[PDB]
Amino acid sequence: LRIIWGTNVSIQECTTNFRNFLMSFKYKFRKILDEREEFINNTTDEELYYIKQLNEMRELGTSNLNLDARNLLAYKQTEDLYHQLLNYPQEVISIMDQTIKDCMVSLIVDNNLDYDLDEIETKFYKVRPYNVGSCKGMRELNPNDIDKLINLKGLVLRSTPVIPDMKVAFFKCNVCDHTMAVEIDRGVIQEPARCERIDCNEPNSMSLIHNRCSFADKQVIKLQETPDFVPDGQTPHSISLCVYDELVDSCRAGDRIEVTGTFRSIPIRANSRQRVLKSLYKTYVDVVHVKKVITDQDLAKIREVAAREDLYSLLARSIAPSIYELEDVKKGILLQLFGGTNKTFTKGGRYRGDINILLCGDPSTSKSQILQYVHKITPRGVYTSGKGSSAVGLTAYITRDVDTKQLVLESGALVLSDGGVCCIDEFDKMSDSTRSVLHEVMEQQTISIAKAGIITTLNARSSILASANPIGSRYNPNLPVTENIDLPPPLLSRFDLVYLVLDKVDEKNDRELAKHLTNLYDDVLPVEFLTMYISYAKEHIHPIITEAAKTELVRAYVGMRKMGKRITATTRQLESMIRLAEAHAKMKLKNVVELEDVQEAVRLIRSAIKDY
Amino acid sequence: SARHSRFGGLLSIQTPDKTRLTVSGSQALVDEKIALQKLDDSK
Amino acid sequence: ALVLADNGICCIDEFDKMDESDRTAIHEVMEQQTISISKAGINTTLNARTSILAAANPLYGRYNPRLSPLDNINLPAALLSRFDILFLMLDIPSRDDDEKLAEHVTYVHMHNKQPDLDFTPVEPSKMREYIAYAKTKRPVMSEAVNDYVVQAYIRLRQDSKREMD
DNA sequence: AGCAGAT
DNA sequence: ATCTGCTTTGGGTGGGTGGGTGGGTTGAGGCAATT
Ligand SMILES: Nc1ncnc2c1ncn2[C@@H]1O[C@H](COP(=O)(O)OP(=O)(O)OP(=O)(O)O)[C@@H](O)[C@H]1O
Ligand SMILES: [Mg+2]
Ligand SMILES: [Zn+2]
Repeated sequence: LRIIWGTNVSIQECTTNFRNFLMSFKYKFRKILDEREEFINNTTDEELYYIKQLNEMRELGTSNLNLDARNLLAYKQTEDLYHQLLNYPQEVISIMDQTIKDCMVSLIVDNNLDYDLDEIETKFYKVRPYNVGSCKGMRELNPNDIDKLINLKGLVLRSTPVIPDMKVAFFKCNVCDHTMAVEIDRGVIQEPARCERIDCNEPNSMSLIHNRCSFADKQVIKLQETPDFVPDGQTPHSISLCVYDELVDSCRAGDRIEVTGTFRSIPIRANSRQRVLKSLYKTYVDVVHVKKVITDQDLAKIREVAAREDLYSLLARSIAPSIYELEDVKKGILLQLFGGTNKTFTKGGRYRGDINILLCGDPSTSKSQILQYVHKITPRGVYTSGKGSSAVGLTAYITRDVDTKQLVLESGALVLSDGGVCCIDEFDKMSDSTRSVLHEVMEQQTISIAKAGIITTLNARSSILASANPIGSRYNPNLPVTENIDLPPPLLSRFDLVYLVLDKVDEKNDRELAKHLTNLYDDVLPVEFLTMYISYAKEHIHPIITEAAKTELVRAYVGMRKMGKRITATTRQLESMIRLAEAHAKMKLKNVVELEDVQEAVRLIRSAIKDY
Repeated sequence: SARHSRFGGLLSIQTPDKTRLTVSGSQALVDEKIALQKLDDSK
Repeated sequence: ALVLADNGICCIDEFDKMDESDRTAIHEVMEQQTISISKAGINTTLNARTSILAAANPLYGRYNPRLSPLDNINLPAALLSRFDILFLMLDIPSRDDDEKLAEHVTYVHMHNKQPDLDFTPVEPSKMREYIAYAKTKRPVMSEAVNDYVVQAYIRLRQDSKREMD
């Protein structure tokens, strides 16, 4: 008879109980348990749940079964099983795993299906319980909880590289070349004193072939508690975790996760020579479950919105609803998000499809708001402020890993914005070296670093949406834009659009703005739909120019040159106009650039040249 | 064993007479022939 | 120290002297109300909805009437604008006021107690509990008050433009 | 003092 | 089964032909680059 050590509960009864639970169970039991019986339907609740879950798992070939604890309390049989799971998690999880495998094989055996049985026999099967009681606190873990299932909510802080954990040792003889694999128990190798071969019984002739053993994946994570659990505001404590097999690399640094595991404790050796152990035991958590806290229909909805006659103003309004009366700026930013076509050229250089916009004006107006909105919308991008230590940094820089004491090349904000929008909030205050790397990016669209023995180039195909403020307390219309902005002419000449949003004091304008602001205390689109639409268009559509567009572009450029001797427009404006027309075509999901696209692009560029 | 080596499942097998022996391993937790094989091999 | 002040008022003395790093930190706090750390050793982001109470001295060490306030203040104009209320306290010699201050300080030095007797100060505990009670509350505003504040805003903007002239 | 080796 | 023998913690009562990706981390002083 098999009995768990220190208890009086049979393993056979546990196995049969859980098998009965799995083969026969319905969600209606859970619904009645939670006092939600009136919500019971007639098809899903009356159909076997875990049998369906096993069938689908077999169809998909997966093995891990996510189990909810309450369902054990829902079935009369399994109350004791639930309590035992909460008190003796290891053995209970073991019997659960074997019962899962046994029922999996029994299903095929009974249903005489054509599915291969050898493949099923080869698989290790597992269960991942979760929601096993009110989550406790890292500061409330007393010794009473050692070897017991607990729930912890905390913020990931770090995760070590995968550790190879040994399962089966491999030994080879030096006089007969006979090999046999010996399992491992609690980290001790039961290495033989002589070959198992009768013919060659030579003693103490075993060697460990390290690369022929069997290993399993292990990883150590560090966890820190949530802010709301801090009683006064002191430094949050830290607990260490251990994740094995498919939970390895299941969470990235900085994530909020809820972890279910067994609170274990292990002795620590005093030194790496003897067997003496410190009286203080070190704790950790053995995790068994972790939680983190386009379709044809989507395509059809996208076509439906695209067919709308008033699409342009709709997207413009939806970009930043809370801002008031900045239609031109919103339209320009909407064009920037989509981005113009990118050209891969043979016999010629690469031509960038990005759009760079500078939002410069008085401090009163709303400019950081628009950058925050754009960051939210952008499928890829960063937020940064020049001369800001908080920001990661605009340029790739060589550093030393404090955790591992190694040199690592870390990419800056510009490189991490590849294919996206990098919003720089404070463009005015910038280091000269930062303004050099920015020039190299906006010109060559790559960052080259040749220090610390490394010579490498990093792609930085990212748009830029910066903001600027005047030197004084307000913008002086009399002086030119260059004098007020305090930026080199070489630098503010590269932006495709420059927007002068000025807070001129007008009775009507102030009245309207105050009314809007106080009221804050034409449909609009959700941010998720907007970002998905933008990503779809940016990944699939690639508009092309046509003869009519070619005529209108040439004519508009010539007209913009003839206005002036003073040079009104330069060849830069032609590239800006073509990029803006391409972006406007992208927004309509059109594969061609019509007269309307080029005409819209000129209207925005000419207006931008206008007050700027 | 599906779980790692340090999972730590302990067993108590009952002899025909009222004495309990201790075995370690999930396979033992499930099976009895494996338990007896481990008993013999651990000598 | 800023972390301890999260969701509370921060008491910063000698604000003008402060280094550019801390100035950028507070600039971030006011705009975003967030504490961000970007280091290889650790990467932890904490929200900070905390108020700032600053004390500073003019550029030359004393206020100069000839120079306007802006020039007297070393701090960026944007930082001054972001402040909800900016108080400028000056030390003007005067026979009566000087005599009153001297009598007050000197009585405090001789007797070790407050000199005033016209009114009795309220107990600190009562004031603290009332402040907490007020923090617990939540008022509301109507449309008529909205119109009144809007009118006040246009009046203030016109006056401020005229003054800025 | 615990553990690693030669008679 | 008994007798013989080396080495710690971590630290200068082992050292710099073992080094600093094996840990002992502030304080002062010189140098290039930044100003
Ligand atoms: N539609 C709007 N027009 C003008 N000002 C606005 C509008 N909406 C909000 N604001 C004001 O702008 C503030 C947000 O803008 P923000 O303070 O970032 O200004 P900025 O010009 O980007 O920079 P700075 O920080 O130097 O003032 C809001 O707090 C509100 O006071
Ligand atoms: Mg701003
Ligand atoms: Zn052999």
